Amino acid sequence: RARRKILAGGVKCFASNNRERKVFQFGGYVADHMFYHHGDMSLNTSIIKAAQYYPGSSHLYPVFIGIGSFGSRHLGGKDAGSPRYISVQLASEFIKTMFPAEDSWLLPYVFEDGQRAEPEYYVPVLPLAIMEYGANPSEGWKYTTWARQLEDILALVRAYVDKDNPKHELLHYAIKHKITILPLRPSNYNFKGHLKRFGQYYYSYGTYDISEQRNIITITELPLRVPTVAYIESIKKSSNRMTFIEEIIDYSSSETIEILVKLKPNSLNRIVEEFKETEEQDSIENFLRLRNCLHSHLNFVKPKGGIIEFNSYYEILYAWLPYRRELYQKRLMREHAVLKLRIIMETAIVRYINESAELNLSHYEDEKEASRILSEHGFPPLNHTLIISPEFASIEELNQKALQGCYTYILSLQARELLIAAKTRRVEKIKKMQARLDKVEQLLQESPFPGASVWLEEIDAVEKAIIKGRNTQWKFH
Amino acid sequence: RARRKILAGGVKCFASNNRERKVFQFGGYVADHMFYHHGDMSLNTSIIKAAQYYPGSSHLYPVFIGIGSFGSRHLGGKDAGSPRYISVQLASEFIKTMFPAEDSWLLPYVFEDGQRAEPEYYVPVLPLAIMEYGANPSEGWKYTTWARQLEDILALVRAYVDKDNPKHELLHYAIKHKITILPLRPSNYNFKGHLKRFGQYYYSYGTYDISEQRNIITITELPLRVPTVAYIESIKKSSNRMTFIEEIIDYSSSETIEILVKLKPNSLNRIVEEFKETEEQDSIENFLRLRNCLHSHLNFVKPKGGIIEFNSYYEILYAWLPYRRELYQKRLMREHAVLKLRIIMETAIVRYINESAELNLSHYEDEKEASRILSEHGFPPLNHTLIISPEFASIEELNQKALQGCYTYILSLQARELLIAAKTRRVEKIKKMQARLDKVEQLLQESPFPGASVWLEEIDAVEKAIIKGRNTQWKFH
Repeated sequence: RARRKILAGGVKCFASNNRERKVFQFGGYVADHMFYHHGDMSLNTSIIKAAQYYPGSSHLYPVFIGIGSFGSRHLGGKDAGSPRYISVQLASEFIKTMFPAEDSWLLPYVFEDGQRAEPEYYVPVLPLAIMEYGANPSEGWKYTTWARQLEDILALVRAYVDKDNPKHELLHYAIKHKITILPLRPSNYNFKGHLKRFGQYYYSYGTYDISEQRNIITITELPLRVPTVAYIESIKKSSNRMTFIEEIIDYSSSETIEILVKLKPNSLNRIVEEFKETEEQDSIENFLRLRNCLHSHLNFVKPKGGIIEFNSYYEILYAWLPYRRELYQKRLMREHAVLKLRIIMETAIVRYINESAELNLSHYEDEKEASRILSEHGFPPLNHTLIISPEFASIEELNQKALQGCYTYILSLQARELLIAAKTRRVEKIKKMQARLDKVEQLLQESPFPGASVWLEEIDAVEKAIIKGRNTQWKFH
Repeated sequence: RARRKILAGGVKCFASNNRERKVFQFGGYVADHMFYHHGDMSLNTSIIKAAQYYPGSSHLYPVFIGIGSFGSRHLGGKDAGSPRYISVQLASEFIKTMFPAEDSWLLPYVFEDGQRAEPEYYVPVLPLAIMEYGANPSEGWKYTTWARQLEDILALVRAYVDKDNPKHELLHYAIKHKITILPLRPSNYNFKGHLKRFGQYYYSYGTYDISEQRNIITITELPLRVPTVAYIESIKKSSNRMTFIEEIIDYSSSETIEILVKLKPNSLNRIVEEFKETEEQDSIENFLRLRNCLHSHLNFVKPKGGIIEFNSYYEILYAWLPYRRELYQKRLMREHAVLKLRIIMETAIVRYINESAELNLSHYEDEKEASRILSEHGFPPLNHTLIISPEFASIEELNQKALQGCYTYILSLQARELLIAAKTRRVEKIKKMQARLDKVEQLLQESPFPGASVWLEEIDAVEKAIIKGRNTQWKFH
C-alpha cells in the first residue's frame, strides 16, 4: 500500500546522502518519483504517521528518524506540527539492517506505463506485520491490531534458524500439526500495567496510587491504546458517574504522568454495594475505565491480491518464514551466479594481457571472420555493464543475456591496463571473488535452508540498531 | 569601454547557439560574466543603443540583430520599448566576418582578480572607429563625430592590400609625406540631400519641394543627424519667425517622409529683402533650418591608456592599418607554430602503432629509467590538451610549455586506436595538416605584409554580409 511507496521513496531520496530534508520537500520527492497523486496533505499525513514515535503508537519504531514533535499520546498523534517547517530524516541504520539492500534487487516488482513501480510486498529480516499496531493512512476505515512482545518472535525465528537451539526439531514438529508449542503474548514495552487473559480474550489495566495519609489518589499508568482526552470524555459521559465524581483535574503530560484525583473518604464506603462486586477487578478500578477488551483484527496482504484472515498470530508467523526463507535462497544463488560471471571476465582480461603485445598478436579483430577465431582462442563473448554492474535481473534471465553478450569489454581498454602493475591488481582481485565464491559455495548447502548463518548475523544487526536508537537521544551517532 | 564588454558577452552567450534571447536576460548574462555593475538600466540602454538601427543613428549597422522597434529618427532612439518584453539577437553572420573568431584568441587581454577581462582594443577587418558616429553610452557627456562614406575606406584598404591595385606604391608613397592623395568624404547612405565643402568645414542640406500649381510646399529630406522634434522646436524658438509662419503641421513618419507646408504667396516677395540675400543658399532654405555645420571630434582609444586627437581622418586610418597588419602576421605565425606541434603528435602516435604490439615492445614504461629509453626511441614528451585544443596562448609561451610537456598522450589510448582501420584515419589526417602547413608556408612571405590574400577574402566576406542584411527583411536567412 502507501506504506511501501514512502519507504522506497525514502531510501531512494537518501541513497546518495542522508541529510535533513523538509517534509514538504520529501513529500513532493516521493510523489514525483512514483506519481502518487492521492493528495500532498494525505501523503504528508501518512509520512508523519509512518515517522511518528510516541508510547502506544501504531508503529513501535518509526521508519524514519523523528525530528521535532510529530505527535503525542494525549491526542493520538493528531497534534503534528506544520510539515512546511518541520523536517524528516531517513533511519539509515535500522532500514539497512532491517531491510537488506542487496535483497531489494530480487523483490517481485510490478511495471506500469513502462516504468518501475512499488513491489507487491516487502520481506524484511523480522515480520513487520506483527510488531506494529493498526493505523489509518487513509480516512474513514481504521485498522486496529495488537502487537506481540519483542521476545517471543525472536525465540521463534532463532529456533527456526540457529542449529544449536534445543527447540529446533520440536518447532519444526509443531508446524505440521499446528500445535504452536511456543508462546505468543502481546507487547509490554512502555506499559506499566498488567496483562491478564481469560478464555480467548486479553485485557489491559492501568495503575493507580491511593495514599491514606494524604487522602490523595494518584494516577500512574494510562491504558495501552486510548487517547488521554478520550479517557477524560469517557468518564464524563455517564450521568450517574457525575454523582460519584466531585473534582477531576487533568495533570497528564508528555514523558511525565502524575495526576492527582480528589475523592472524599465518605464515598468509598458505598461504592461496592451497587456495582455487583465484580470478582475480576475491584470497584476502585472498575469505576474508572481502565480495562480494554482485545479483539484482534488479524490480516495479511495477499500475494495474489486481496486480504486474508487468520485464526491466530501463529498462522501469520508460520506463513511468513517460508517467504523470507526462499529469499535467502534466491539472494545466495543469484550472487553465486553473477560472481562466476565476474570470475571469467577478470580471468579473460588477464589472459588477454598474457596474449597481448608481450606474447601474442590478434590485431585483425574482424567482425565475422575473426568471431570463430576468437572463439577458438577461448575468449568469452560476454557483454559488460551487466556483470560489472548488476541490476534488477533474476537468475534465469541473467545467464541468457550474459552468455549471448557483445564485445568491447576487450580490445577497447586503456593501453595502461595491460601493464604488469595493472595486471597485478587484476590477478590479486580474481582470487578475492574466487575466495568469496568459496564462502558462498560453503553456504546454500545446509540441510534446513540456505543462508542460515547470515540470518543470525542479520538478526544481531537488527538488535544492535534498536539498542543504539533507544540508548542515545535518537541521534544514532 | 562598455561597447567591447557587450560584444564579448554577446558572442560568448550565443557561442553554443544563436537564438532569441530577452534583453533583460541578455543584459543579466552580460553583467554576470564580466561583473559589470554600472546599472542594469544603463547596461540595457547601451545594449539598445548598440543594437539600434535607424537612419542617421550613431551605429550605421547594429552589432546585434534588431528585433522589434528599438527607436526612431524623430526622437533619436529615445523611444525604445520595454527591455523586459523585447528580445535581442546576435548578428552571427556579420560579427564572424567582421571580427575574426580565430584572431580573438590573440587579442591583448587584461586580467583582474585572477579572471579574464575585456581586451584593451578590438581590431576588426574594417576600422569601426570611422564608420560609426558618436554615441553616449553614459550620461552627461555626448560624443559627436561624422562617419566617412563606405567607398573611400574600401579603396584605401584594397590599395594597401591587393597587389594588382594601380595606386599601391603611390599609397605607400603618401604615407611617408602624409600628403593623403586618396579622397575621404562623409557618409551619404540614407541621406537624400547635398554635401558641400568650404575651407575645412562641411555642411548638409535638406530637400524641399515647391509646387506652383497647387501652392503647397512639400518637405522631402530631413538633415543628417538632427531629431525631427528638434527641428520643429528650432523653427518655433525665434520670435520674429513666428510672424513669417502661418501654419506648420508635422507629417513626418517612419520610412515615409511627406510633409505639407502652407505658405501664402504674399509672403514670398519680401523674404529676400531683409535676410541679406545669402550667396551660399537661397532664403527659402535659409528661413528653415536645413544647414548643419560640421566640427568633427576625432578621437581614438590610446593603447597605453587615454585619449588622442588627430588633425584629419587620414591620421586615424593611417595608424589603424599597422595594428591590423601586425595581427595578420601574428595569427599566421601562431597557427603555423601550433600546426607543426600537431604534426609531430600525430606522426608519433602513428609511429607508436608501428612500434606497437604488431612489431616492437616497450611495455616497461618506467618513470625515470625509461624516460631516457623513450628519449632514444624518439617519442616526443609533449603534453596533450594544449596542442589538440589551443587556448589564449601566444607564440613565445606556446613552445615553452609544449616541449616541456608530459606523457599520457601515448600508452594510454584505446586499444582499438592501434588497429589498421584506426591507423588509416590517422595517416590520412597527418597529410591534411601537412598540406595545410604548405598553404601557410606559402603565405607569411609576401613582400608587403603576411596574410595579404586572406585580407582580401575577409573584405569580400564583410561585403557579402552587408549586402545580404540589406536585401532581406533583416532576417539573414
